[PDB]
Amino acid sequence: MNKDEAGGNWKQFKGKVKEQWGKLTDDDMTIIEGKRDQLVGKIQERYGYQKDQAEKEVVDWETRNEYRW
Repeated sequence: MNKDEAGGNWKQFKGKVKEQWGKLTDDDMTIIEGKRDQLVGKIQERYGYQKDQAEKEVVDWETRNEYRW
């Protein structure tokens, strides 16, 4: 499946991530959008976590939603 549009449904995950994490801002959000890697980076940027911890939270939140593609 091709990458879905970042319009409308994006407002959902923008909010969703900002509930689960929250440290990330709307600018951080738009860089992520649906990239697993980008969220990993953002977690390591906004909080300053390690890759281990960042992907730990990413995978968890991922499986909760899974609307990544």
